[PDB]
Amino acid sequence: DVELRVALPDGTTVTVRVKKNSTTDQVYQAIAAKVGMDSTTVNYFALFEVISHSFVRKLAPNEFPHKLYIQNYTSAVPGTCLTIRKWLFTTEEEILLNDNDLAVTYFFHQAVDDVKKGYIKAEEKSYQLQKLYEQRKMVMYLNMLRTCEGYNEIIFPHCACDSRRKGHVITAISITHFKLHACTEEGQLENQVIAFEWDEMQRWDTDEEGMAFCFEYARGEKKPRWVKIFTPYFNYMHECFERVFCELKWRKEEYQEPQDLFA
Repeated sequence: DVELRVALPDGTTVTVRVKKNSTTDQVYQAIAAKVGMDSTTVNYFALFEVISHSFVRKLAPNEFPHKLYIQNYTSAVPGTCLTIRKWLFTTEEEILLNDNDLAVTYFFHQAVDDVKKGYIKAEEKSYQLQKLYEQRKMVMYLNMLRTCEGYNEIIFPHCACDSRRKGHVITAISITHFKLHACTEEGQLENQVIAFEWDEMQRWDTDEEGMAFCFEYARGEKKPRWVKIFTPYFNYMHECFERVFCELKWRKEEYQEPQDLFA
């Protein structure tokens, strides 16, 4: 048995004892039980690894959280490199949890932090959000922030792309689109953005050897094209695609027979 520490959205840390070779899902479930999640909330959060002050990476199911915890332990210092964050692209489903105290509290504290890191641009509504924040009117704060650009959008660090000769791309993933932002090889934005609709996606895959996430898209009646994004986080990006399409299909599900044409 070994100790593991994991940061929570409210800034507190939880300690759990796990088997050394526990996988992501086993560790996540142990944390969820300890913090009091139930069947109504456990599926909206996940384990992430803090990569930088501006990026966290979702652990894939075959990873071992203790291996990562101890690898970064000295670098992590007082804090840990493991953290629980929301895993949800469909903001509409988030609103339906506004009567769930644990969900609201976690969503709230993460949102406050995501505004401070510039992920969510709240400048237009800053005055009312500050008033709601100071009154700890969490639901009202979240309902307003949910209208702001960047809410529930995952931004990846800049990286090379086989479909741009010179320069990098910054990948931005939300339930509404998959976006690529042009930037320089040193991360400097170049004021150009391409948006892909999710229903334009045909196939996607990883290339472990080539360190790439790959997707095939087709706009209108044109032939499909593959794009390679040379991100170190290709497994995470792949899991974002899987999650988005999972959430889109769940939404559809929530809202002579066709199964035999012949009588």
